[PDB]
Amino acid sequence: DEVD
Amino acid sequence: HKIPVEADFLYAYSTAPGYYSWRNSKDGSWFIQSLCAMLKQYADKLEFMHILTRVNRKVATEFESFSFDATFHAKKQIPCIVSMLTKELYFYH
Amino acid sequence: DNSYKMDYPEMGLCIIINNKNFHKSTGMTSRSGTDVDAANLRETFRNLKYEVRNKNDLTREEIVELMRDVSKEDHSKRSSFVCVLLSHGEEGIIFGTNGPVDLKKITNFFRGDRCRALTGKPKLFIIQACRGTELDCGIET
Ligand SMILES: [Cl-]
Repeated sequence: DEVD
Repeated sequence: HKIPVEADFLYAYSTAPGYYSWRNSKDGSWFIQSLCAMLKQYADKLEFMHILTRVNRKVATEFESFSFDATFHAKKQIPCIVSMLTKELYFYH
Repeated sequence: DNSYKMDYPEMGLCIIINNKNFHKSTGMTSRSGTDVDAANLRETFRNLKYEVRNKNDLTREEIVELMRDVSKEDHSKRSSFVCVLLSHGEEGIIFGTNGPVDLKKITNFFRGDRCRALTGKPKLFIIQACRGTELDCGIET
């Protein structure tokens, strides 16, 4: 999970 | 006689105004995962806004972030349907 | 007459812009997992009978030229138009590999004004990109  | 130049556009945003959007490096982004699943299951059954509403529910309920960084952990996302459409949209027939 | 006419000879174009790798000079990270999205979208819209075109790692100049060229195609036999944007972004903005593009600039190419072949036809923009830096903490049910 990563913001992008 | 005339229609607005901004009519008949639909903007299917992955996230609410002002917010980050979440991507998973293995599964893909939460929004696109859910969009494709719901199109797969319902494009022969539901009008597009109702498909996109199922996408909203899927993203809102089935996803929550997992991060070693407390700032980014346990966060949520809601997509944002922006419709200037003037008619219902069905993919079939 | 409450639904869009979707029985033209073709459903229409689905343009997928998949920006994964950005120029080092921008300082933007690679978007791991976006290829999964791009392939998922390609298959999904293929099954809906869209003419899918997958584009990878486009500069801001290439995005604008692509949108300009596509808006100038003959859409007379096409029911609709779909554009999917997968990139970094902020509110109102999506990033080419070397800099930003205003979303308004992209969509204006298709305004009922500037793309007569799509007047009255649904123009769908699907945008996987940040709209800011806020985080949603959620609430218990
Ligand atoms: Cl990837």
